[PDB]
Amino acid sequence: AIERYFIREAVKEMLIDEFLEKELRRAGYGGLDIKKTPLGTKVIIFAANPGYVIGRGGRRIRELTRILERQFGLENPQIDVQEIKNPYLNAKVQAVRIAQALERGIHFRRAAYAAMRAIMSNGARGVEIRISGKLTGERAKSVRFYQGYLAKVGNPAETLVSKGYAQALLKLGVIGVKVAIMPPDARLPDEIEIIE
Amino acid sequence: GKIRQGFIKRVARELFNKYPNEFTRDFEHNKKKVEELTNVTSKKIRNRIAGYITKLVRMKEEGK
Amino acid sequence: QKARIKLASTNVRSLEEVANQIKQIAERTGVRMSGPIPLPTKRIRIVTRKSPDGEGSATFDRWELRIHKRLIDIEADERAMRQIMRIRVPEDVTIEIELI
Amino acid sequence: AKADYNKRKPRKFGKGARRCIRCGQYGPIIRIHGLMLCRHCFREVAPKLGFRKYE
RNA sequence: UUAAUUGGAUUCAACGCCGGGAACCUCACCGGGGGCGACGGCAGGAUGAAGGCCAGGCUGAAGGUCUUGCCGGACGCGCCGAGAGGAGGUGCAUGGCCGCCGUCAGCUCGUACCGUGAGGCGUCCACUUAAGUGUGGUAACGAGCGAGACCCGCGCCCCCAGUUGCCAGUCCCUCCCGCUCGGGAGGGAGGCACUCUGGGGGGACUGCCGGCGAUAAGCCGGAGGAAGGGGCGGGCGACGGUAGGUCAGUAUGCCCCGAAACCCCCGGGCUACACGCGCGCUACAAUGGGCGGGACAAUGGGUGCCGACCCCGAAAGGGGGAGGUAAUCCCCUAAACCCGCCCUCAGUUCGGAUCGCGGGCUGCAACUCGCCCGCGUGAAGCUGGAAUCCCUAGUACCCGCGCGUCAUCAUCGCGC
RNA sequence: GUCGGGCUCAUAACCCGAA
Ligand SMILES: [Mg+2]
Ligand SMILES: [Mg+2]
Ligand SMILES: [Mg+2]
Ligand SMILES: [Mg+2]
Ligand SMILES: [Mg+2]
Ligand SMILES: [Mg+2]
Ligand SMILES: [Mg+2]
Ligand SMILES: [Mg+2]
Ligand SMILES: [Mg+2]
Ligand SMILES: [Mg+2]
Ligand SMILES: [Mg+2]
Ligand SMILES: [Mg+2]
Ligand SMILES: [Mg+2]
Ligand SMILES: [Mg+2]
Ligand SMILES: [Mg+2]
Ligand SMILES: [Mg+2]
Ligand SMILES: [Mg+2]
Ligand SMILES: [Mg+2]
Ligand SMILES: [Mg+2]
Ligand SMILES: [Mg+2]
Ligand SMILES: [Mg+2]
Ligand SMILES: [Mg+2]
Ligand SMILES: [Mg+2]
Ligand SMILES: [Mg+2]
Ligand SMILES: [Zn+2]
Repeated sequence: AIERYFIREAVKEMLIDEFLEKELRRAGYGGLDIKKTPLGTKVIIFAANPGYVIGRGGRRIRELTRILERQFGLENPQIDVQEIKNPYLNAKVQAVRIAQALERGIHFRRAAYAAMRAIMSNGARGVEIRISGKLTGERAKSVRFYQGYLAKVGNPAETLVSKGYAQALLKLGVIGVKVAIMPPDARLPDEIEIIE
Repeated sequence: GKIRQGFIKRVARELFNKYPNEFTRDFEHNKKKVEELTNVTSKKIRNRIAGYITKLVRMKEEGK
Repeated sequence: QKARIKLASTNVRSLEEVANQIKQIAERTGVRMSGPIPLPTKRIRIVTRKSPDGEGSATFDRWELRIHKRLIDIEADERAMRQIMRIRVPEDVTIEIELI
Repeated sequence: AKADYNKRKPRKFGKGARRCIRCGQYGPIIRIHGLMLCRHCFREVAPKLGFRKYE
């Protein structure tokens, strides 16, 4: 029946998104979108360095089209590569960037403060970052960085805040990175104004 | 406990001062006035604000 | 000589938009169109245990997916059928047209 | 033929005929409406599929 | 106890928990049998490496090995590195998730001020609140996260909409009754009234009245009202701690195995049984048991499927098969309850454990170790010591039903 | 005195049943 049709579409998109998440980690992957046309399927991919996805004049778009058509269930795909709309308001991108900075060898506090500075300058109401794992020794710990306005409990926190998570694999083990960001156009229920 | 909320009181005090000759001791009239003079979107919040404005009008008119 | 149009979506606004556009097309021409009939909403509820292990008090999540539906009847006239056949619904909407 | 002794028998029923499409686990598989996902995996991807916790 | 009876969890917060209802699989345990080393290089190899077979032995069964002799053409585990894979160790090396403290009212910040300093102040006092919820006073004045606001559903009213849902009034046709003045039942035309479905809107604000408190914050009692004082039921759990649980869901460091601790196949085991314990089911009967007759649901689910309707059979079941990708067809004419008759306080016409014989279904397989039906058989139990659990209204008690798991199997979980 | 169960985070004391 009809319910089975909607579930099949959702699962395939989730599998494709996860495969692209891991595959395009160096390109600053920032989501995808799929549109259905009478000739086939238009697949739009978002990234920071589209040259990496293109991969030195093709030889990689062909591979990805073959993967999409064979392994996954798209018929006659066509991949376009675009640019991220508001990268500093996307928690997932920032979590991946902080994780890569940690993998390079920067100290965790400096990386966290740099990311917060960029996010706040780019027009966000608030940001919260948490970093957990074996930071400075064999006994694990968690550290939290914060500034601005950020709702945490209730329906507004669910529908307004952008959330992201990433793992950073260092020589001693993994380090978890969590990011939350609230946009400039977010308005809480208790913020009323008088119509002048 | 029916303790009035802070932001309701703040906005009702702001509305009352700006238009002293706009709110009466009628709940329906004040409800329509709150509807026209703000961007409040919740029906519950509008009613709370209108009720507090009614109490303010009768408290100041009585002279406290 | 009548066509039956079936619509379904997870979003109420888009569904409403498509139905209103078809209604405007049926208004723009001399043709009777039975109003969009709302069929009962399909609900998919799944209940799961929250913990990965089996220690501690048992607690549960109740996840829900809602699929809304509409039904529209119109008389198959080509001057009116061309306008409706060229409409593009958003990708999150299923549309099916049949002739009865 | 030696590779014959590595190969699995293709069952059609039992716990061995169903694996999670995300992590490969046997066992607690949610079969509702054609999903094939473990209880563990369904919890963390349910929002991406469009499910919500209304109550 | 055993060849093995695989492992985790032990006060609340372990013990129908790990969605753990395991015949194979699952599987990690036990007995036995086979297979696997990308890439670098050593002996080697067309005078053919590695790999593959008709027949018959060994064998539980096997070109696995062997015998009998055929095949094919290029890499090379007889060797050293190296690697794949690992439900192997470590939750006291970690990430993520979850339980508890606790939906408790807490945790903090900027500047000022106090103390040599650790620190203090705000965050204290009175009254008030479900609430660090508020109103006044104050070396504090202000602010953030949590509370509340917010989101989903239930109960009343209006507008729009009329199919696959509804049938009151109206017209025709057919058949019944007390023979038709009157009363019923189908079918068709027709309609959207009513029920219902689902988009939008209204409605409740301590707003009105009288008291207490201060004339503040609020509290107590009345009207009107579908609804009255978070209206009712849910989702959402702050800074942290608990070396709480989980590497046996997935991710991951180190250590190990690496011709076996990796990968497959067959048969066993997780279902053992002097005994201690948790949570339940069925009873100990009349506030009942049996036999015939009569009533009224809701949630959900269906193409690897739900199956009306006809035929066959005493039953379980068997042979055909309309419609259904579903407001259309099906699961689907619930039980507790009501009427009449037998039994009359008894280990019984209470109870139905245990066992014999026979008939079925699913499955590759029913002994170990599955579920159903007919006849027979007829254990303990006659109300429960010391202790101890749940629940404040459509709640508790009592009664059945749907879905998950699922080829078959529900004394369970989640819902009606 | 023996054995078993209660109570306690647990042991002793204490309570109950039995041979
Ligand atoms: Mg709240
Ligand atoms: Mg055990
Ligand atoms: Mg079983
Ligand atoms: Mg087994
Ligand atoms: Mg721990
Ligand atoms: Mg505390
Ligand atoms: Mg000083
Ligand atoms: Mg203090
Ligand atoms: Mg405090
Ligand atoms: Mg003090
Ligand atoms: Mg507060
Ligand atoms: Mg409430
Ligand atoms: Mg521990
Ligand atoms: Mg413990
Ligand atoms: Mg067991
Ligand atoms: Mg009997
Ligand atoms: Mg009867
Ligand atoms: Mg007897
Ligand atoms: Mg027999
Ligand atoms: Mg048997
Ligand atoms: Mg006796
Ligand atoms: Mg008796
Ligand atoms: Mg169970
Ligand atoms: Mg003792
Ligand atoms: Zn899984």
